[PDB]
Amino acid sequence: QVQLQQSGSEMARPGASVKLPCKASGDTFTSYWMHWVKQRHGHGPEWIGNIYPGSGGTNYAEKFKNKVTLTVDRSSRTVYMHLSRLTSEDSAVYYCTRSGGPYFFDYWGQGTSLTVSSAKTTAPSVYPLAPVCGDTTGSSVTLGCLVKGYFPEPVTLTWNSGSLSSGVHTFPAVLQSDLYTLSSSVTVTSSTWPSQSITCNVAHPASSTKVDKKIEPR
Amino acid sequence: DILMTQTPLSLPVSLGDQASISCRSSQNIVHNNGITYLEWYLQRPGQSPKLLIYKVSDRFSGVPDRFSGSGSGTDFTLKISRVEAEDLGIYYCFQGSHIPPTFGGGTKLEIKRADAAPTVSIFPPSSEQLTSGGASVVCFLNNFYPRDINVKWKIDGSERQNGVLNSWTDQDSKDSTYSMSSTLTLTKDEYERHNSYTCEATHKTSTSPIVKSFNRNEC
Ligand SMILES: [Cl-]
Repeated sequence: QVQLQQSGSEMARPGASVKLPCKASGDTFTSYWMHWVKQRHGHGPEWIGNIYPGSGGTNYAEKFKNKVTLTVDRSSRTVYMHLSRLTSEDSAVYYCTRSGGPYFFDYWGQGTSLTVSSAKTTAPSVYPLAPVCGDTTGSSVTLGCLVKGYFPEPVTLTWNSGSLSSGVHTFPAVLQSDLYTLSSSVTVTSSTWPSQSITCNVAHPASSTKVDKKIEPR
Repeated sequence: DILMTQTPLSLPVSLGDQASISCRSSQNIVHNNGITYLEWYLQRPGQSPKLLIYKVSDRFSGVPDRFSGSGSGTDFTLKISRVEAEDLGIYYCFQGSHIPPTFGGGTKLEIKRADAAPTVSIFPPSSEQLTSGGASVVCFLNNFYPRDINVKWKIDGSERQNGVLNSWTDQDSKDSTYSMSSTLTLTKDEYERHNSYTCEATHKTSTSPIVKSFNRNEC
């Protein structure tokens, strides 16, 4: 039951550099190769290189030979990937995974979403979406949450702090006019709302903002 | 570098039917130790890839036996018998016999299910956004199939095409449906200059669109 711990996301400026961590707990970490893989959207992932924590040693794909450096901290069981001279083409998700035995990559970190941009960070506006005022009650009711005008991605939206997860649809953010906008809908029986509380929680790490919006009848 | 060519790009398959995904390597991928490190991964949007098949035909722990890998030389095949709802996502072949290890371009498996009409809900601007000076009208078209769907916005009976932002969710892993969110953004003044707002969903499940509307000054 090994677990690779990676930071969810990160933003960096062009020309700058970043150092992404991956903590290999559970055990070993010494007798297993650790790999870093890149993935843009849903394209086939791309191997960056690997490092053997046990006796040190690294291998890099030619493409990332001059741009990446892998290091390790044995005392914290953590591997790092240093990416330099960052450009918009480095914007993607970076996974750490391990190889060893008859198969490669049996365990993966959640992946770190990196955004390389010079644009400024903008916290989002979060608007509660209650049904049309006075609409006829049905056996079920659909509520919404609109998160508008933020940068960069991502935001983490939950309902009732994660407690309400079924009947939920959180739509992929869309970029328009340099700012992102996303929405989420949650459907519950009309005996659940407005009788019980339903709140939209939006976290935006880039700006360290955490906003909650209760949904009540108009 | 070994080029892994995977086909098809998209694979629509009926629940219960068999899915067949192909992958060809640009060269021999048998490691010197005699082992062919050809693997198949399955990734759901927003999640890390999961290993399904390794060493060409070995099933990783916990993988249903309806998943089967085969092949040799430069041609490999992943077959999924009796496709189930939870099999959705993008499949990638992978070779780890030669450095650098390389992945195929991926095959997105779409689950075919019975037609389902969307459940449409329209939402007027929240009072908080109005205070801000803007006005977004939201329309949710939930749990429908197939994915092809159209939304048209109308203001006082007249079509409005500018200021619209559409976003589709990824196919549902449980009921195999899709959902779509459409948002019409206006200025508060523009919003207050009209009263009737409408989103009409046109989907193959019906000759006529599903219409949802409201009057701004009504409750
Ligand atoms: Cl105006």
